[PDB]
Amino acid sequence: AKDGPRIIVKMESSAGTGFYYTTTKNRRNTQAKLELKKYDPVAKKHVVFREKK
Amino acid sequence: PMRRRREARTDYHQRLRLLKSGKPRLVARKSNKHVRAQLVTPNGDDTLASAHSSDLAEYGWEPTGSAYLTGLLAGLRAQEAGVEEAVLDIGLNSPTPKVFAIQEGAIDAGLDI
Amino acid sequence: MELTAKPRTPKQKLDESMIAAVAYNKENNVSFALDRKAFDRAFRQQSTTGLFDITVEGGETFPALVKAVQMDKRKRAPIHVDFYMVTYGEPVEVSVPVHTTGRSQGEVQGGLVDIVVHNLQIVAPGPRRIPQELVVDVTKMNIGDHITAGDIKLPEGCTLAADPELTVVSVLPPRLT
Amino acid sequence: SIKPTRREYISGIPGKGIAQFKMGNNTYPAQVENVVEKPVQIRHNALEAARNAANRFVQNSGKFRIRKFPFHVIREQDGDGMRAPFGKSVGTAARSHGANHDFIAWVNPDPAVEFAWRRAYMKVTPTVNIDSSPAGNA
Amino acid sequence: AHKKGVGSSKNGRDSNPKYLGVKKFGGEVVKAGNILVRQRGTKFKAGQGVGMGRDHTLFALSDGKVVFINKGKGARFISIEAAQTE
Amino acid sequence: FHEMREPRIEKVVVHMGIGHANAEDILGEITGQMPVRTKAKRTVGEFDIREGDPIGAKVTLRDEMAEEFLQTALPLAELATSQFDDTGNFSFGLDVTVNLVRPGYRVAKRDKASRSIPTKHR
Amino acid sequence: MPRLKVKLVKSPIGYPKDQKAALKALGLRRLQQERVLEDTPAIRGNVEKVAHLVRVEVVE
RNA sequence: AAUCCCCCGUGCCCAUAGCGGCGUGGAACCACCCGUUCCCAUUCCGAACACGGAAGUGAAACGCGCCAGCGCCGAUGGUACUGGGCGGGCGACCGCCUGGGAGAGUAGGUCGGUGCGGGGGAU
RNA sequence: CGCUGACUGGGGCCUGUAGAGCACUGAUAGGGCUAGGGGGCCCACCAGCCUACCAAACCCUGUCAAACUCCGAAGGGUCCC
RNA sequence: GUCGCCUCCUAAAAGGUAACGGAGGCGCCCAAAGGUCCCCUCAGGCGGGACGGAAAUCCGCCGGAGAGCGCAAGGGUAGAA
Repeated sequence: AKDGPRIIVKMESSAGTGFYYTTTKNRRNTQAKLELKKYDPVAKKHVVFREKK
Repeated sequence: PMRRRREARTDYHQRLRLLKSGKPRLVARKSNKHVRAQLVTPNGDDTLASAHSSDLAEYGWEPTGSAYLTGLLAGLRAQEAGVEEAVLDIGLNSPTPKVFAIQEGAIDAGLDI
Repeated sequence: MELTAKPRTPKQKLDESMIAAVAYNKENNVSFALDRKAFDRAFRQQSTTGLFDITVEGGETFPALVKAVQMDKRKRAPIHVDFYMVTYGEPVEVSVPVHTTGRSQGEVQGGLVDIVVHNLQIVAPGPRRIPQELVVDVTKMNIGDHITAGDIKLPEGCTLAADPELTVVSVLPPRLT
Repeated sequence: SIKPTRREYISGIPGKGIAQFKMGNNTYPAQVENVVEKPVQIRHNALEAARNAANRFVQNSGKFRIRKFPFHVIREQDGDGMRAPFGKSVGTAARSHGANHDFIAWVNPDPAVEFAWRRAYMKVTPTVNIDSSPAGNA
Repeated sequence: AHKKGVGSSKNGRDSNPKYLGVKKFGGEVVKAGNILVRQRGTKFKAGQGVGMGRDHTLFALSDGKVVFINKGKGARFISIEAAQTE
Repeated sequence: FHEMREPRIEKVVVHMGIGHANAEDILGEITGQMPVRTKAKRTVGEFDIREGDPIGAKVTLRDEMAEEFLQTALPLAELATSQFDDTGNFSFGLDVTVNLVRPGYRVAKRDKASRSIPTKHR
Repeated sequence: MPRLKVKLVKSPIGYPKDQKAALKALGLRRLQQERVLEDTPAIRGNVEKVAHLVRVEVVE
C-alpha cells in the first residue's frame, strides 16, 4: 500500500508453517517486535501465528 | 430520559437480550422470602405456574434444596405441557447460589438450559 | 346586549355587520352569534374589565362575557370572538384593573416617572363579587426605587391568582435621577 | 427573501449597534402608539436613528416604548468586480412583517407626546400608520 | 504550490437514504428500512422510534434491516395473515 | 411513633488527599476500607496542574467500622460547636465528616420516586 | 345511478400534464363535445378536478 | 379448583400514571431486619452483590386513597398557511372563488387504564 | 407479452419547509431579584457601611433564526383494492 | 481562485438539482475504542469539610442524559455505543 514509514507499516504472520499468511496493517507506535495470534493455514486448522516480517 | 433511563438498578434490556429468541423466558422472579418464575414465551405468550415456593407451601429447607426442587418439579410440570428446550431467565441479580439453585431445577428438571 | 346568531355561517357572517363569537360556557357551546356592531359599544366600555350580558330569547341572562378574542387582523378590526358566562359561585379567573392618581413624588418635582408592567390584575376574589374599578396607590416614586407583587395591598376578597415580587410599577428616569 | 450565511459562520451573534427600547413614561389605560403595514428589512441605522430623534423632540412621559430591532443583513462589493461574489457585510435590521405593533406612545392624557411620536412617524421611512390602542388615546 | 483561504466556498457531495419498501407491501428478504447501513436488520416490521407508536409492513419473510437508531430496529414480529397454511 | 425520626447511624467518612504514595498506607492501618480516587485540575496553586493524577484519598466508613473509629478517634478532637452544618451533618479536622440520619434520609437514594428529601424530615 | 353528462370548454391547450389524461381518461376526444357516466366517485373525481374543464350535468 | 376484595411476580399502552402535600398497611404479604465459618463477593468494608435465621418493625423502598401548586393532556366557534380555479395593481404584492385547516390562546381534563400467572381473602 | 399505463376514488405507511412556537440553541429589548466591577462613606485588611452607574446568571413583561424547533398542516410519495 | 471525498443549510417537505451560494471537517487512525461475559448509572446545581477561597477531593440531596462516545459535523442513543 501507500508505504509510509509513518507508524504506518504493513505486515503479516506465518502459521507455524500451516504454511502461508493472511492480511494485516500495523503501527510500531507500541510493542515493536510484538505480534502474535492464531489462525489456520491451508495447514489443517488453527496454529500459532507470529506476525513479524 | 425515557422511563428506564432515570430510575436505576434494573436491566430489563438484558432481558430483551434473550428476548430476541432461544426459547421460554424461563424467567425466575426472586424475592428472597421465596422464589417465583414463569415462562414468557415470544408471541404475547403466557405461562404455566411451573414452580413456586407457595404452590406447594414454602417448606422448611431454605434456599438450597428450596430451588433444587421448585425447579426440578417446575421442569416436571412443564415437560408435561409439551415444551422441551427452554431458555433460562436470570430474571435479576447474578446467577447467585439461589438462582443457580432453581437453575439446577430446570437442568435436573430435564427441561434442557 | 342582545347579539344573536348560532347556526353555521361564519364567512358572510364574519362579514358585513355581524362578527362571530361563540356561546361558551362550562359544559356547553352553541354556534357563534353576536354581531359586528354590538361588540363595538359594549366592548368599547371595557370587555373582560367589568361584565354584562345579552338577551337572546331571554334564554339565559348571565354574565362572564369574554375570556378571549382578538381584533387580530392587520387592519385592527376584530373578527371571531369567544364568549363564556358564569352562573356559578366559583368565579375565579378574575382579571380587573387597578389605578393610581398621580401622587406627586418623582414627577411633579423630580420629573422622574414610573413603568407599570402591571396595570391589570388577574385574580379571583368573591366570585360574582368585584368592584369593576379598584384603586390602590400608596404613592412613592423617584430615584432607584421600585414596587411590585409582594407588598401590594389586597382588599376584601383574598385571592392573588398571582405571585409576590413581580411587575408592580416603579419609578425610572424619564431623563435622569 | 435572501437572508444570511448563518448565525455564527458569516455574521450572527451581534448587538447590531443601536439605541435600546424604552422611553417616555408609564399610565394604566391611555393607549397611545404607532405601527405600520409596510414590509422592509427596516433600515437599521435609519431605524435606530428615527425613533431616537423621537426622544430628541419630546423628553419624558409618553411609553416611548418601541417594539423593533434588526438582526440580519445584506452584503455586496468587495474583491474582484461583479462575478463570483464572496461577501462583505453591512446594514442589519429586521422584517417589519406587513404591519404590526410598532412603538407605543402610552400614557394617561399626554398628547404632548402623541404629536411627538407623530414627529416620530413623519420620520421613519415606510409611510407608517398613526393609531391608538385598546380604548384609543383618552 | 498550495491552496488558499478566505474563500469558504466548499460545495458538498451526495448521499441516498430512503425507507425502501415503505410500510405494508410485498415483503422480500431484502434491504428493509434504510437510514444507517452497516445496519443490523431485525424481525418483521418496526414500531420503535423517537416518535412514539410503531409501524407494520404487512410483509413477512426471513427478515429486514435497520438503520442504527432512526426508524427503530425490528423485533415486534408481524409475518402477516399472508403467512398461514398455504 | 417517636420510634421513627429517632436516629440510627448512617455513613461517616474521614480522609485526606495531597498532590502526591503510601501515606494512605498509614490510612489502611487505622481502619480497613482503602480510598482510591483521583483528584486533578490544571493550574499552579501548589504545582497541581496535572489534570489526571491519583492523589485523592478517602477511607469510606459508615456503621460498624466507623464505630471503632468514632470510638478510638473521638477523644483527641477538641471542639464541639459551630462546625455544625445544615444538612444534618458536619466536618472538622485533617479531613473528616459525618452525616446525620433522620428517618427521611435514605429515599434520596432511589433511582425512582426520588423524593428530593424533604426539609422537615432531615 | 346518477348518470353524468359533461361537455367540452376552454381548450386544455398547454394546461397541466395529468389534467389532460383526466381528459383522454373520462373519454375526451374532440372539443366541445358531450359524454355521460355514472356518479362513480372515480370517474367523478377526475372530471371534477378537471372542474373548470367544462360542464357537468346530472342526467342518464 | 372455571365469581368479586386484596397482595405478589409481572406484562401492553412511550407523563389524562411525573412532581410533590398529607395519610394508611402489615394476621397474611413484602421489605427493612438478626448474624457472618463455608458458596460467591466488594479496586474499602459482606453498605450493593451474599449465604444462613427466630425475635423487632412498618420508620424507610413500597401498594391504594385524597389534594390542581408545578407540570402533562386538551375540544367547539376562531385567525395564519395552502392544493385547485380566476381577477386588481408597473410596485414590494393585494384580493376573490372551492375542498384541506395547526400551534399558541380561555373551557376544562389527569392524579393511569388495562393483560396472564402465583399467594391468599369471599360456605 | 395484453389491461398491467399517465389520471381519479379507497386504504394504509412515510417527509416534516410555509405557518407557528419559545423549555434545545444563539440572538435581543423594557424591566425585578441578585452578586461580580464600581461608586461615594468609617481611612478603608474595612473587608464594615449606604446607594443614584455597568454587568453575569434566575423571575415577570416582550420580540427576530436557512445551517433552531416540545409543534405541525397545504401537498408529494409508495405498495395494495 | 478551484478542482476528491465526509456534514449542515439551499432541496419548496419521497427521493434529487446549478451557481466562483452559504459555513466546516479528511488522504488519520485505535494492536486494543477489537470479540464477548460480568458490573457502572453523566454532565451540572445546591448544602457540608483536607491540603482547598475560580476551577478538585468526599459526604448528603435534585436530574425526557443538557454530559458520554480519539478526531468535522449531523443521527444516535444510558436500555447505552
